[PDB]
Parts: sequence; structure tokens; C-alpha cells
Amino acid sequence: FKCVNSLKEDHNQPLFGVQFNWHSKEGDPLVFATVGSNRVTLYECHSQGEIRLLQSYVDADADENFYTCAWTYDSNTSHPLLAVAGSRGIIRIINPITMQCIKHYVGHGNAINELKFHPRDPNLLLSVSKDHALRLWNIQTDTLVAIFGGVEGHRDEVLSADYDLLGEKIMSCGMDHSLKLWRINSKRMMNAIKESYDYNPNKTNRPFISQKIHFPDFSTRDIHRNYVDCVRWLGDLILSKSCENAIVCWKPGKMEDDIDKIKPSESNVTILGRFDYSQCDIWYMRFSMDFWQKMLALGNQVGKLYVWDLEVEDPHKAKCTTLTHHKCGAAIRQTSFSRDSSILIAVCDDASIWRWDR
Ligand SMILES: CN(C)[C@H]1CN(Cc2c(F)cccc2Br)C[C@@H]1c1cn(C)c2ccccc12
Repeated sequence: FKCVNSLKEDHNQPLFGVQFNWHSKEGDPLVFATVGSNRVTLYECHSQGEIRLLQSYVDADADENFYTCAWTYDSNTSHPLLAVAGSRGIIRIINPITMQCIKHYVGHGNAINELKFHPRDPNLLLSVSKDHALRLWNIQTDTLVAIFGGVEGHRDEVLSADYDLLGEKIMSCGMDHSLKLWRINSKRMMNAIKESYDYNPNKTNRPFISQKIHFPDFSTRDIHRNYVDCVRWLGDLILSKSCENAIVCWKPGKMEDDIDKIKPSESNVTILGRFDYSQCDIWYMRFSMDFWQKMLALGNQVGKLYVWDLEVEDPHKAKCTTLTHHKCGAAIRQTSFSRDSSILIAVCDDASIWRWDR
């Protein structure tokens, strides 16, 4: 990777999120979204490092602060869609072509820290909230499928979550120091998703009933000793970090325990490795993976990028490379790889954007 360009957004506030559109069409240039202040902005990557500015959506409320975005597509037309959310607790579904807000969702209206789309179903959107819950939405029928909470759920803000490969289960994490597993391939949840697709408020009198899921299928506070701010599945293993200068690779149970035989009472975890780094001990810093999960990237609080090659026989054998530029000194909140892994974008606390090309 070589640094080929940079720019800075005019708001001078932190850029909290960046996502390439991995649903961009064949023959179209690569496009990424950034979120910060009260806006979302799209850019196109071109030759000679060119980052071409397209168009933003700016919230009507000057005090909105977007924290997260996620791409999907319209399941009938194939056109890409962009979901954004943040401090107002409003999910907006944006048409990236025109930057129109197509529709919006409100749960209880508390800050949303992360959005993720289901890996197999483009209509299923997961939101994680400051109000300690996760919510699963069906953006085809505009239904709240399920709320994951209760006293056995998270006890402080939820900061991140991730679906597994097939979208059969979710791992969430947050300020309570815990990582929690929620299975969504239960008979109850499969039925709830089916029912959400059968719901049309114009053809019935009932409201749509959301599931209240109050018990995770596994919980641990034994991995980290502070806020857990990013989580990703790597097959049946988990990668998670806190503010302790480490990403930990771990699994529920003992070494030979199958993830789908783990019981909610399971008290053990197994640590398969740990990727240490420096100067990333402030709260709220995300890591990202490429589409194939061959690579992992994290920025630190002084503008350095760490990239790990995970194409090795065991997690602890990952190969690290570091990327620095003398003008990039602000905290990197999130990174994104293009689908082919040819471009890595980093976004920063000073509203700067950095492009690295292979
Ligand atoms: C207060 N909450 C908990 C954070 C959560 N963060 C989202 C987020 C996350 F959840 C996990 C990992 C990275 C990130 Br980025 C948005 C919020 C926030 C507001 N301001 C002004 C900030 C200033 C600096 C950093 C974060 C925030």
C-alpha cells in the first residue's frame, strides 16, 4: 500500500465512519461513503489517486451527529441504498444517486452507534443503541422484527455488533465490557422474520408484533477490561477490541467446543491469539476487514495504520504491516477496504480522508 491522496471535509468535525459500497456495479468506479457532523458524503475513486466528490445528504437538524453507515441494495430493483444513523436515534435510508432520504425509522429515539446489514438478506438491518438494546428491522415491510435487551442483555451502551457468515447469529458488545451472542436461527426468530415479510399494514388491522429477546445465548466479560468498541466474526471465532491496544481472537467455550453446541450457561472462553499495537487506548476506534476476510485494518490515535494478513494457518500467526504518512497525525476512527482490497480509506478526527492503493 502507498498513500496516493488525502482531503479534508469542510465541517472540521470527526469522521466517525467510512464504507465502500461492495454492491457497486461492474464497470462503475469504486464509491465510498463518509459520515460525520450532520452529513453523509459520497466519493468516487479514480486513477492517479483522484478522490472525486459527488454529493452529500445534510440533516435538517444542525445538532444531528451521524455515527454510522451501511450499504445495501433494493431487493426488487438492485439499486444500492445507504443507511445512516447517529445521535438523534433516527435511521435514514438514503438513495445514494440523488441523496434523497427515502424513508426513516425510529425505535425509542436514543443514539444509534452502529448499523449492519444481514449478509444474506439485504432487507434485514441491525441497529445497536445507547439505550442498551439491539434492534432488527425489515426495511422491505418497514417492520421492527425484534428487540434484543432485558436485564440479561447489555447494561450500558451497545457499541458494535456483527452477524456471522450466514446471518444465523449476532455477537454484540459495549460499555458494560461484555460480548453477547444472540441466535437468530431459532424457530422463534425464523418465524418472526417470515411474519415480518407477510406484514402489510394496508391489508390488516393488527400492528406488527416485535419479538422481545431478553436472554443472550452466551455472554462474557472475560476478554477485555474496558469498553468493547468493535467486534467481528472470523468464521466461528471472534475478533474484538477495547482500548487496551489489542484485538483479541477468541471463542466461546473450550478449544474443541462447537459454537452451535454452546449453552447460555457457558462460563469458559478460549483465547486463540492477540494482535497488539500502540497508541490506540482512547475509546471508540473501529477495525475493519476486507470482503474475503483475508485482511484486517485498524488506525490509531496518532494517524498510523496497522494491517494484518490473516491468510495463515492459525490466528496468532497473522502478519502485520504498518502504514504511516508524515502529514497524517489525527486519530483514525474507521477504515474501509474496497471489495477487491486494492484501496484502503482511512478517516480521521480532523475530518481528513486518506487513500492508500496497492
Ligand atoms: C458517545 N458514544 C458512546 C460515541 C460512540 N461513537 C460511535 C463509535 C462506537 F460506538 C464504537 C467505535 C467507534 C465509534 Br466512532 C459515537 C459517539 C461519540 C460522540 N462524540 C462526540 C464522539 C467523539 C469521539 C468519539 C466518539 C464520539
